[PDB]
Amino acid sequence: GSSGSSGMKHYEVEILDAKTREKLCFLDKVEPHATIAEIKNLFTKTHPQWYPARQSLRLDPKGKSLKDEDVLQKLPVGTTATLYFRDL
Repeated sequence: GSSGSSGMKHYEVEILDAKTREKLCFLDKVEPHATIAEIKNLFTKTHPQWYPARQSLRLDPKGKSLKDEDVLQKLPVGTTATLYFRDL
């Protein structure tokens, strides 16, 4: 049933691969004002061994590398943002 439930209006960011486009990490608790830079930090939480200096995010698999400047609210995306990872 329902028996009461807490609703979170957080952002949904599914970090997929730029090759196999396979779900690597799902952050449904990201802030809108959070800058790309912060995004990286998160992914690190779970996997500390993986540093940001590597994790390469890109709005598209055939575009360019994203920059902190960009924001989950400034980007040409909505509540559900999609980022592509690229092995360095």
